[PDB]
Amino acid sequence: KWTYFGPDGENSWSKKYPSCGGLLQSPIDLHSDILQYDASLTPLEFQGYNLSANKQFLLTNNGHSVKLNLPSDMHIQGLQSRYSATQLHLHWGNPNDPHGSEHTVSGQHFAAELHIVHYNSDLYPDASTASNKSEGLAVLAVLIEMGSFNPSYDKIFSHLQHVKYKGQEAFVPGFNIEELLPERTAEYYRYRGSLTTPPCNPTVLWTVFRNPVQISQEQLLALETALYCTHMDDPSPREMINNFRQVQKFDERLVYTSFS
Amino acid sequence: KWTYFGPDGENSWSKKYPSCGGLLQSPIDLHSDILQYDASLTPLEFQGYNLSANKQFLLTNNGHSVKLNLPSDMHIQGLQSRYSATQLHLHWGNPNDPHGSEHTVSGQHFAAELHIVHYNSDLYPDASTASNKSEGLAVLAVLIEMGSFNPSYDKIFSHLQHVKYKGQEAFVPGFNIEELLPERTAEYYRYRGSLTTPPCNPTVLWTVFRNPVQISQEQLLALETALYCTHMDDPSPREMINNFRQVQKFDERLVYTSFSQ
Ligand SMILES: NS(=O)(=O)c1c(F)c(F)c(S(=O)(=O)CCO)c(N[C@H]2CCCc3ccccc32)c1F
Ligand SMILES: NS(=O)(=O)c1c(F)c(F)c(S(=O)(=O)CCO)c(N[C@H]2CCCc3ccccc32)c1F
Ligand SMILES: [Zn+2]
Ligand SMILES: [Zn+2]
Repeated sequence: KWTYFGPDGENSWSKKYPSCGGLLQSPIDLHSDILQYDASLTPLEFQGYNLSANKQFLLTNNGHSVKLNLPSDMHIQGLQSRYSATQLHLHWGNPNDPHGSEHTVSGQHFAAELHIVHYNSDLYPDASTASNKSEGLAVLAVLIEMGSFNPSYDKIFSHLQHVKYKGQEAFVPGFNIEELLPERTAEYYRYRGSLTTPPCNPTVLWTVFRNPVQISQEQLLALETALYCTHMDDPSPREMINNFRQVQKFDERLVYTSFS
Repeated sequence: KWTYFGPDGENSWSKKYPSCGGLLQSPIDLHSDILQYDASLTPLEFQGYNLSANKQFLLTNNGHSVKLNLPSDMHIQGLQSRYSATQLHLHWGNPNDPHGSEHTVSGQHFAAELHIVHYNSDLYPDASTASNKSEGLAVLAVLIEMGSFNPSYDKIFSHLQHVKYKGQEAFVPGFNIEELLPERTAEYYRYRGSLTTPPCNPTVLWTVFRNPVQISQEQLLALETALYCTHMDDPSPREMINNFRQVQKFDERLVYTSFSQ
């Protein structure tokens, strides 16, 4: 049903998914006037991120992004509850306007953005069940800019040709997912928000790292051009591009920062 | 009953107004990747903008906005038909966040925005009719930044405290509307877009001037605290603040500029 363009684009999500028109919607612009240092924001610890290279993890194209399934022994420690990983995926723009992060910083997009989705496994049995519940989800967001080639992101990007079309899947050998995180992960923005796709439930604790990672121009172009939303046999293919939500209003609220 | 905040705010407009989820939506972020210089975009001429000071024009709060009615003898020359003025209005933020323009430039909001709405009077007998026809409307947008006191904007703002509530009306003596436009009107952005409120019709030819005008902090504060969306007797009053739509996706679309650099 829902898409990022045309008649079924983000202004019409709230028909079928009423939370998309409710409170606490993400993503948002991160800008200095709404930032406030909170010394309670200590470093997260990423446990079980070094995935067994003797295990394979499913990469899918689901017609909205590309997702990598992650094992529930992978978790974040440092939040009030343990949050266990469920999947990671990316958002991007298109080669004519290669500025497709979801969050913006001082009004500026980054080229792309990686999200590592986790759910409160102390309170809930699985990610779906947690996804509409209080304290349900925690997402780590990495902002991505063009720069150097990044061998670690290429661990995912080398498999994109096998998940070109909707419904397709590939197996990815385990690698250390912490290699996808930026420098100085102690430095981050934190706020309470929502899923950025339907059903837009306002159940996400967001952690957006302050520092971006770099990928090369070729890796960015590959991510922007490799994938389609549509099934292989669809006579009207659509490229998977511009798969980010516009920023939401965020008034009389703060975004907490772990850095001054 | 649509609003800019809460359950009836902008992500819900398309439930009742389908064009709000349609094509060609405004406003947009004006940034380099989507600009293209077009030498055919020659200067507009503003005719009959100098409204007589002995005449008076109706200022009205309709609950979603405050508009000044303008006479159909006021025209823009330069488009592919004559477009005659119908009304102007503003968009703004709030006292704790004076960043309420609709268009943004390279990701930055301006303090407020003035829209002067025109309709194709060669083709249509009124703006209402024009409003659902392709390029039936042409809106001029002036980006407003916090700066010096502006006596020309004050000719409007000094009356707003007199139209505080929905349905209220006041008369504003004529003045030269061109005093609301910025320097170097020849430099503008041009694109096909939409109304930025419901019903979000995709029928507007937008001209956004490159250069902002300034109004003062005190003018912004008065603008941001003077008006209500509700009637004088409403037991649930709602301040008219933050009355701007977020910028829209704009892909496949280009914005044409009359300036190259
Ligand atoms: N930006 S975001 O908000 O992090 C974000 C996405 F962008 C996004 F596309 C998805 S997806 O399934 O629809 C495609 C895989 O990526 C998700 N998963 C959510 C929504 C569906 C229900 C559910 C159930 C359990 C865990 C997560 C989710 C998502 F969380
Ligand atoms: N930002 S914008 O897109 O320029 C813009 C507004 F912001 C704005 F609030 C209004 S409104 O106050 O009339 C309430 C809107 O339903 C308008 N007027 C349009 C829309 C309704 C039909 C009509 C008929 C004659 C003249 C103008 C208009 C508007 F054009
Ligand atoms: Zn995401
Ligand atoms: Zn307007």
